[PDB]
Amino acid sequence: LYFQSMDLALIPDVDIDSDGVFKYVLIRVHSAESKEIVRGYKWAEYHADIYDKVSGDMQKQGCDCECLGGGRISHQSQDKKIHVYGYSMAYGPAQHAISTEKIKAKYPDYEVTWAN
Repeated sequence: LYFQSMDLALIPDVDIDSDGVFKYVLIRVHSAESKEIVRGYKWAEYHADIYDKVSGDMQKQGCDCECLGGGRISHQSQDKKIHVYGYSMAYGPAQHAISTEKIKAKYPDYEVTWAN
């Protein structure tokens, strides 16, 4: 038979928390046909905690993941500013320019900035 792969269109490009500073990762999801997604959550003690949660979820849907890097996101809803910066020891620094491309697409009325 043939196996129907997850439509990546239905995987949110961005899922981040609000009003505060938190770890994030940039993940490549394979159908597996691939795209980069931003995931960042206040509950995560480590970047690896985010990647483990996300890649587990993806694996449930038959997708495979690669972590491309991480850092931090500062989300200020009051000021409609999102800043993406920093690094991950486990995964290296993400190319925050990619992350911000995603973020800006979802929060187009925000000032979306990066460093590096």
